[PDB]
Amino acid sequence: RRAIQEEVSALNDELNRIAETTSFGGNKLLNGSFGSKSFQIGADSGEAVMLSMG
Amino acid sequence: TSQSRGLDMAVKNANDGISIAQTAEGAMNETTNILQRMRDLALQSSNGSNSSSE
Repeated sequence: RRAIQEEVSALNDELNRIAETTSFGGNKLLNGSFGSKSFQIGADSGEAVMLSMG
Repeated sequence: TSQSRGLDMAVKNANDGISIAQTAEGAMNETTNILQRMRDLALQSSNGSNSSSE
């Protein structure tokens, strides 16, 4: 059980690293710092769409 | 004769007025191009993909 816990703990540390290090040109995504951002897909002002990923 | 000299003069003056309008409007032609360009950058900046540095 302890031997399995070693793998589980190592994989748990992996999930944390995945969230912390995943980035899009330096902009972190999965660590929760992205919050909500609006992507502008219109030919005039105020036609954006909000993306949120916790 | 006085009217004829005045009218021959008058088309010269109206040519000067046309020329000033042409010079002014040609200047605004590049102004319109500039404003359209800054609208491209303004629309691009509103995208959520951009970080602070962009």
